[PDB]
Amino acid sequence: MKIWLPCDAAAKACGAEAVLAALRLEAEKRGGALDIARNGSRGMIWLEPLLEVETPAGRIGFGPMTPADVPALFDALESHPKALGLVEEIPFFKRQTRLTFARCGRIEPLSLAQFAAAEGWAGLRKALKMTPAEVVEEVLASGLRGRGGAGFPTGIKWRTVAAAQADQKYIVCNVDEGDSGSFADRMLIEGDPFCLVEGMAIAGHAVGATRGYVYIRSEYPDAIAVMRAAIAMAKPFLAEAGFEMEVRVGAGAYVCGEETSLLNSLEGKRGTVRAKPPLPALKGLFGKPTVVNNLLSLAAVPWIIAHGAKAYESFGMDRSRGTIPLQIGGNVKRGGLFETGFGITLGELVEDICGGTASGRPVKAVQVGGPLGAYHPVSDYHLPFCYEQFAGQGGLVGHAGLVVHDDTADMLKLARFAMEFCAIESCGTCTPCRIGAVRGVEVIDRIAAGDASAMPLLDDLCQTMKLGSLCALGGFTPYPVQSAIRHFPADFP
Amino acid sequence: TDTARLRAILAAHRGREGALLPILHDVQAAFGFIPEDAYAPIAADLGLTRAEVAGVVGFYHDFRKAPAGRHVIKLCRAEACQAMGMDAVQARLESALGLRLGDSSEAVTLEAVYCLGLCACAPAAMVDDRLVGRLDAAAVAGIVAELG
Ligand SMILES: Cc1cc2nc3c(=O)[nH]c(=O)nc-3n(C[C@H](O)[C@H](O)[C@H](O)COP(=O)(O)O)c2cc1C
Ligand code: SF4
Ligand code: FES
Repeated sequence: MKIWLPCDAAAKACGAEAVLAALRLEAEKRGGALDIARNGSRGMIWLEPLLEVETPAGRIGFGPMTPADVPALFDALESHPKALGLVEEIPFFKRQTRLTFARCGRIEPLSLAQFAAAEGWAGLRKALKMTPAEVVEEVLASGLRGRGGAGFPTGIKWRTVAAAQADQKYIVCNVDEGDSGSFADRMLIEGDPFCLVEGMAIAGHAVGATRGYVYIRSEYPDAIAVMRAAIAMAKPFLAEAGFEMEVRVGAGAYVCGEETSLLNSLEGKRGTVRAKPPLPALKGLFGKPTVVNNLLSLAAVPWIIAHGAKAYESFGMDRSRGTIPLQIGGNVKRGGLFETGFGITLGELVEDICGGTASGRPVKAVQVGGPLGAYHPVSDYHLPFCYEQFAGQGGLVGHAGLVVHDDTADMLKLARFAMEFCAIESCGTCTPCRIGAVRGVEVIDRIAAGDASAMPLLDDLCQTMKLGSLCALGGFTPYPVQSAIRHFPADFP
Repeated sequence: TDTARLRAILAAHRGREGALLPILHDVQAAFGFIPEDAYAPIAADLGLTRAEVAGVVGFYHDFRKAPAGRHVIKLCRAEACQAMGMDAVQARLESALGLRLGDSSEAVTLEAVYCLGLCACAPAAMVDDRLVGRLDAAAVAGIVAELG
C-alpha cells in the first residue's frame, strides 16, 4: 500500500526518520508492496508524523506515529489505536479555506508532475501572455497589502518600482522569519516550493526585473536545500520567463529581516539598518530599484492573477482582504497552521479550534506577532483578526505568529526576555536600541527587586524607544513590556 | 593546504554580486571558523579591506571566531519554546554535560538559536545537523547517549 511519510522538519524532528526505518524493516519482514512517499506537512503538527494511507475513498490519516506503533499496521487499519479517518475530514483541516497552502501536504514537493497536475505553472503561463501593467493592476485591484508589516499595498509598491528607470532592477523575497510562532514560510518552502518560484517569476515579469534573490535563514537548514533543489529543477520553467533566481543564506541575525538591513546584507556589507530618505523601491540593492516582499505575499500572486483577483477580494474584512495563515504554537493542544479569511476572533482560534493547552491548564497570555507583539489575554477573545482593529486595540498582527502561555508562566520573565532579545538582536545603529535595551533589561531586574523609581523610569524609556528608534526592533520592543505590565499587574510588584 | 582551499573557494565565487557572505559561509564550512589568516586574501580578491572583512565577520553570529567542540547543541530560547518548558530542558542538559548556556568546551558547545521553525513542537533543539522536538526530560537521555 502507498505510504505518505512527511519529509518536513516538524516530522523529522518528531522522528519521521524512525517511522520510515521501522516501516521498511517490517515490510522486509512482512512481504508487501511497500510504496513510500515523502510529502510535506498538512499543517497539523500535533500529529505531524501522520502516516496517510491510500484507499478508494481517499487517504486515511494516522496519529503521531511512533515506531513502536508501526507494527500495529499491516494487520488492520480500522482497528488501529491511532485512527483519524479521512485526514481531509478532520474538523481542524475542514474549517480551513487553505488557498495558499492548498497543494502543500498532498504532493511530493520536488515532483514537477504532481505540481503541474495541481493547477501549477498556471499563473506564470498566464501572466506571460499579459502585460507588465495589466498584471500590476490585477494585483492592485485585490489590495493584497503587506504580510510582514503594518500592511502596505503591494500594488502601489510594484507601481513605484515599475515607474523607475534603471538598466537592472531587482526582486527579493524576505523569508527570514526569525519571529517566534512563525513557521509558515518554512512549510511553504519545504512543501510546495514551486509556488515561490512561480510567484517570484510572475513578480519579476511584472515589475521589469531579470535577476532575483531569496533570503533564507540559517536556522532553516532543510528549507534552504529544498529551495535550492527547486530552483535547480525549475530552471527550464524559469527560462521561459527570463528569470534567474538564486538562494542566499542569512548569517544569524533577526534584524536582517528589515528590508534595508536585508538588502544591505545581500550587498556584502554588514546588516546595519539604513535611514529612509530613499526607499528600497526607489534605490535598493546596489542603488538599483528593487521590489522586496515577503513569501506569503509572493505565494498568493500566482493564485491572485490566475484564479481571479475578484475572488481573492471576497475573503476578509472591510479593509483587509484575502486569506492569511495563522501559526499556532507554544502550550497548545492542536498546534500548527490555520489558513483562513480575516475577521476571525482569536477566542475561537485558541479555545475552540486548537482546544486549550497541552498541560491542560487555562491560558493567561496569547502573543500575536513575534516578540514585537503585545500580550493579549483571555479578555481580548472578542477581538477579530485584522490589521486595522488589532493595530487599533494596542497591538500588532504581522506574520500571524501566535503562541500561548498557561497560568504557570511568569510575565516578569517574559517582559525581561523581550528586552534581552532586543539587546542580543540589535545592529547597533541608533542609541535607543544599543543602550536602551541593555538598560531596560536592568530596569526590569530593579522592578523585580521592588524599586518604585523604576516603573515610571521604564515608561519613559519605553516611550523614547518607541518615538526614537530607527527601526521596529526597538520601536515595538516596548509593546511586550507595556502589555505584560498593564494586563498582568499581579505579577509585577 | 589552507591557501589552496581558500583560493579554490574564492575562484568558485568569482564575479558574483555581493559575494562576501557566500565566500565566508564556504570558508566557515571548510575549516570551522574564519581564521584571521584569511581576512586579507578575501579582501584582496573582492577588492575590500581587512577592516570590512572583519566587520562583516563580527556582525554575524553564524560565523565562528574560534572552533566549537566535536558536538554542538543549539537550544531555542524564544517565546514559544520557552512556554512549554525550555528552561527545564536546558537545566537538565547543562547538568548532564556540565556546561552552562553559552559555555563551550572541547567536547560540546551549548548555545541559543532563538528559533528553528519547530514552534508547535515547542521544546526544540539542534544537535549536529539533527533537529529534535518535544524534548521532554526523557529525550535528553538519548540526546546525551548518542552524544559523548
Ligand atoms: C526586525 C524586523 C524583522 C523583520 N522580519 C521579517 C521576516 O522575517 N519576514 C518578512 O517577510 N518581513 C520581515 N520584516 C518586514 C520587512 O521590513 C518587509 O516589510 C518585508 O520584507 C516585506 O514583506 P510584504 O511583502 O509583506 O511587504 C521585518 C522587519 C523588522 C523591522
Ligand atoms: S532600533 Fe536597534 S536594531 Fe533598530 S536600527 Fe536602531 S540600533 Fe539598529
Ligand atoms: S520559537 Fe523556538 S521554535 Fe520557533
